[PDB]
Amino acid sequence: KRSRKESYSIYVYKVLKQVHPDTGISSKAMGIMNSFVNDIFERIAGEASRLAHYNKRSTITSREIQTAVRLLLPGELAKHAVSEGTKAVTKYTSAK
DNA sequence: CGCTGCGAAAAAAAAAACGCATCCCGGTGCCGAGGCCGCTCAATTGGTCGTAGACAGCTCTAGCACCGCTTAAACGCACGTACGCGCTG
Repeated sequence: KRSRKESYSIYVYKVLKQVHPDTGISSKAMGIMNSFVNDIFERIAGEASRLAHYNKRSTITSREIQTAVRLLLPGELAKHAVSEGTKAVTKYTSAK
């Protein structure tokens, strides 16, 4: 048929339907959301990595992703992202 | 005479007429979203190994107080000049 290009578009849909259940999203914009995710992936991973290296750690922990997010994101956005991030970690650990 | 009243006359200014552009209404029609079909490869399980990082301390650096001598800046005020600021043609 054709090779398989991955995305984030299905995970954007799910989050869109959670947030505005009566709303669609044009291809062109779904692109722009994809780009966005990808951009803010590379940025948090990047700074995460730099943090690890700078401190001689070979392991990127949640602790790095957290500090990455505190450096990249502005005050309010950071707080929440730190909160939604910590929440997710706790609820994953406790599930096993 | 002065006052005044009026009658312009002069703008103001208003109003209103015109005509133009921006909105919105309601029925077309087209295409891409959104939703199914299979299906395939990437995530999960579970479980083995070995080493990154947590800790418990051991060292000696280097960063924080205190302390007067000695200046070179700071504060500051007064006087005056060059510049910033605004109006017009």
